[PDB]
Amino acid sequence: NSVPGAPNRVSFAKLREPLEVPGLLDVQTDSFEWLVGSDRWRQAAIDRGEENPVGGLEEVLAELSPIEDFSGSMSLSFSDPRFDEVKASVDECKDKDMTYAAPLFVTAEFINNNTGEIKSQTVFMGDFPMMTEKGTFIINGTERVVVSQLVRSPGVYFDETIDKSTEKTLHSVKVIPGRGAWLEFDVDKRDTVGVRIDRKRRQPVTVLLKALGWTNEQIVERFGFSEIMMGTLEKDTTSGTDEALLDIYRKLRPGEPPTKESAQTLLENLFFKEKRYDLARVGRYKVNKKLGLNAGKPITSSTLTEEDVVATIEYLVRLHEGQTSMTVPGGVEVPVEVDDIDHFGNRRLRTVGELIQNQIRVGLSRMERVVRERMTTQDVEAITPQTLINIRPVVAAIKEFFGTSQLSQFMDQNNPLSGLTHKRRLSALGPGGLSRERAGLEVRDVHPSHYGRMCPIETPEGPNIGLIGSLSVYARVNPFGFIETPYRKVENGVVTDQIDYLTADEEDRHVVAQANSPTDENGRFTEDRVMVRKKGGEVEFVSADQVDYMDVSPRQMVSVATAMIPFLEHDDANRALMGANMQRQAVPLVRSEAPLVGTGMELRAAIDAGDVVVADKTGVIEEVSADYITVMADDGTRQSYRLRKFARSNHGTCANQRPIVDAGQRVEAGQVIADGPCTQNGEMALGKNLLVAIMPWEGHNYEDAIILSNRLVEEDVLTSIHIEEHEIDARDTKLGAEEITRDIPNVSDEVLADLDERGIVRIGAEVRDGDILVGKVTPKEVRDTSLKVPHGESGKVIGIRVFSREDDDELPAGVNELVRVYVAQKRKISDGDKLAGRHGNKGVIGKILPVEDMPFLPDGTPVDIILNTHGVPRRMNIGQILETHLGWVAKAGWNIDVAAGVPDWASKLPEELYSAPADSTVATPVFDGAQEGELAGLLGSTLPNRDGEVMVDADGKSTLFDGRSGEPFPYPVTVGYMYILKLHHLVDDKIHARSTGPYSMITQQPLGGKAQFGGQRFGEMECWAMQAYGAAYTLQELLTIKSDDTVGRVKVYEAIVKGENIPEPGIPESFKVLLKELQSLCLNVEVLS
Amino acid sequence: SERAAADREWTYGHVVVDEAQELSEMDWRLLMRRCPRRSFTIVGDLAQRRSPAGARSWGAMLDSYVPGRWVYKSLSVNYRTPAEIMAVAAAVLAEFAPDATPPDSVRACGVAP
Repeated sequence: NSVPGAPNRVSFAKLREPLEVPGLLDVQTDSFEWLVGSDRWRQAAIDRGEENPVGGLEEVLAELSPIEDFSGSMSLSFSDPRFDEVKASVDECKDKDMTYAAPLFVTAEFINNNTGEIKSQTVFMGDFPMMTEKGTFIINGTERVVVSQLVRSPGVYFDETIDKSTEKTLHSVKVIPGRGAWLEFDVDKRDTVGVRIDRKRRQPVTVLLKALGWTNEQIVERFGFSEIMMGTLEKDTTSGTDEALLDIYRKLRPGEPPTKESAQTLLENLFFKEKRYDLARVGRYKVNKKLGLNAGKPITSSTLTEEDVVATIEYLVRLHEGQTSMTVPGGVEVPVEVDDIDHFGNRRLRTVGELIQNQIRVGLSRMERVVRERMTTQDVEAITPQTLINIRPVVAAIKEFFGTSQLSQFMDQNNPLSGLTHKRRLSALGPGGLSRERAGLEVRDVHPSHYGRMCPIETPEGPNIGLIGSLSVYARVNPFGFIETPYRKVENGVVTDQIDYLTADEEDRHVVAQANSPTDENGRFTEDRVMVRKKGGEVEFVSADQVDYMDVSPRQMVSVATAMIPFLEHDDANRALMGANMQRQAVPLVRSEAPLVGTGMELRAAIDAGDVVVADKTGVIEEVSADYITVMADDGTRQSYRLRKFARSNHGTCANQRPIVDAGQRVEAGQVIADGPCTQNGEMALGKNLLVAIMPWEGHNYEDAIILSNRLVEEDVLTSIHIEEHEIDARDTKLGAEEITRDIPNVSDEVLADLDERGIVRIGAEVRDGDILVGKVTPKEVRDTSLKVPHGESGKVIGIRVFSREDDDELPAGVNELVRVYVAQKRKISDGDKLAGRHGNKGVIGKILPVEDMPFLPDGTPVDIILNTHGVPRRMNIGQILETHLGWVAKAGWNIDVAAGVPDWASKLPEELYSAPADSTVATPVFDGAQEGELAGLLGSTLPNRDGEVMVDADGKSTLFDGRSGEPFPYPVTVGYMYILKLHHLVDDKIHARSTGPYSMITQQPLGGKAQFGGQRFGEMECWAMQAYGAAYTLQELLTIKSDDTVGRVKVYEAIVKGENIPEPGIPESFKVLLKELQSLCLNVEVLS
Repeated sequence: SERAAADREWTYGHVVVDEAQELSEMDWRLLMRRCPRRSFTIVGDLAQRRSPAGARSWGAMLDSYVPGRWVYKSLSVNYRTPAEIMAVAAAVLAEFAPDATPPDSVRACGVAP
């Protein structure tokens, strides 16, 4: 529990959690804090961090400042960023399509060395968007998420490989910075070492060495243990330092006039000058620990060097030659080995703050070029920063990261969990990582460095498998961006209560144990051969004295949407993937109901998401209405929480909050005061418990189809509200004004009855395809281009959102008015709608039956959903059988008869679990939960029904009656309660049909799509299949009269409407243009007959 | 083998050379053009040269490619061939710039030639 209003949910867990679940959007708020340099991050870092904690803005400016000019006379510098309060609030920003931003100011000092004068001012840098406490940004009204990025950390990476032709094992080296050019090295198929300075032509390697001022005596003292490197030396026609720099400036700047000083200033101002080449602290640290450099030193100097460009070659050469051990001349010993590329000690996380840092850097570089352009063209001592500085570029960068990027996404809100997994997401795509050239099959796989850092299961089903993932629940992010997960320190075999947040590099050095490993007396293990992992994920049994660390909990390597799947160790992996990715796309229901059998990770996933409302301060409740709630705290301060009522999510779902408190209620802090769209009493309730019978019926549940009662339609059980948004703009046309009025061109006044004075539709009315919503007249004199209901849509007009220019609030270029109309539709479960459970069990609804012909129990209870037997064992998802059993055990309580002791199947049960009433709620954590002994004998107890009759035996089975015949099915059937989820895949959204309509006028076929009102692709394979039948007229028909022939489809429409024989092309028609143009080429053609 | 023999720019990993005293300087040149890794297992004798080009000196053939790095070892004692035949062929060799370095043969317990 540990939460104030925590509804009790008993747990079968036999292990204790020495570490609570950390925050679940503390990976999107710590980074923004860092960026804006809030005081919270400042303290956190001063505790464990440097004594000069720099932020992300500070750092950018410090790298920018001081802006000196070629004459070193006048200098500009920035410092002290500072944010003033937000102009609006989240709700206001949404109501008005504004943006959630705070003004940013900066102190600019302007020094002149000539006169020693200063012109400091507090200049304005524009409005900066802000990260909402829910881990979001608000942009022109929409909630948006800046998803993290997985990218190759800066540093040196050596990769062996095989030559496509020679099939020869060769080697290589690649040096990649955070900013600047790359530097590669190779050992060729002919044993000649070489370099690829800025990915140009492969010239030799000693060329470089000389360009840095090395004499063959040095090249032969450092090297000389090798004989391919000497042989490379020997074949350098370009002997001579300056000849080498000429070679390089040539390969880089070919032909154009050279110079020696230019040569040194290029070889220097490309790698060694920390403005055109930078290894951020992470690249510097990687290089140092890799090559054996600068052990225990002040990393301050974050740029390349000349000693590392040599130790790199040396490493490479001792690699090609099979040497495992290296020692730089003055460094420390080191292992010689290849560097994996999917490993996460090499992959790193660009969080939102880093992305925005980089785009601000871009904007500032442009503002700096402008500063210079404008600094040496204006009288000195009369130029002030406010004259030198034009902020217009910077904002663009910002306005170009959110408005239009790939890592800034419309928020994925079908439900709280859909948005909470859109924030703990790890995307391997976007500018900076692999975009299209490396979407292969070895990066999309699982790697033993994923344990505790990235979920092996939760990854979408579409094209981004293995690219996009979700962060685990016990994982955080180093300041260097590498992901960390905690472990427990073993000292002699006795598990200490001390925590250590390790990363993959560190983890690979020890033996990490398992959470279920036993303990007897304050930690010591019971066994002798305990099971552990190792460097390469090499699971092994080992003596418990070899152990050095241990996992705090199971469910460490799983995500939120995957720690909410009970009995996961009983379900294979592809169907668990299905279960997660279907638990994301679950539509909220009118009245929500939380699972009887669930997991402990459903309270937090709702608190740590933000659709619930929690108390900021302890106190009592002063007023409770549907919309507002008013609290009087102990300090006397009065709080007021406004609730979202029937608001439209970005996916059509509803976003209605509702209170769960009574006036005069002494709430605590963090206590839930309102429930959201898919929560009940503060825990995720995405579906409903239904009475299920595992059995085949009269063919209507064939091949994963499934059956329903009409109860789920009478009582509005699986009903859901869906809202739609339609907008229309009254923008300029140069022929007058696009006017919104009611005096529409001549039409039935009966259409103009549900329209208010201004020609807009009246709230509360109901609509239907074609029905007018807002009458807009664009001038001609006047035409009719109004907003009418689309095809396959209807509903009640909830409300309206109008935006005029007579207020000058804001509207884009050339607009005078915008009207947004919202329409709502209550959608009931129906034949075709998709339905699922948390275990990958999914299907469509083939039959909806009256309750009088549903298999019922001896007590008269008709089951609510029938699922077939044949899909369970070949799909390997029996977790649903266990769920069914436990659902019964929980809807019907239990009392273990302990009169004669506790049965042997209960010797591991936590007391307080020896009894429970009806409609109870339990918890089976994914890898520490209900077993089969604890669940076999726990099915016998099963408190009787209101009549003393036990309707389910100790095997999980009842005796049903055919509601049609009347006789009992001759064998007992498996009955229970299952948690079932309704999904966004609905049939009112999929049924598409077409006879006629608009075409593409480019290819001159119908359009492709459903909103476009298009047709269906008849492809090549289909033409093959249509030929193998020997059907020629259908093919002709399809390829001429339907898509391309524009003079035939008309003849056809007319023929049909008139009822005459559908004609036939007397002579093929695609032939005539080609006939002309081959005749035009003086090639006689004669259509014969 | 078939990939290599069908190619001339092929860098091998090791090169064994038996009766090495019969290769012209250009032969060694081509070889070292084959093996840059300079891993060689040269075997030979200088007093038993047939070709006139030959080497007459390892330093003449190697110091151009491996100067001061090339190791050299010479077996000293003779056991396989009697010392009678050895004196016969040692006083045969005692002509045409002999500078005779006869390895000392031992264990000759049979009929003289």
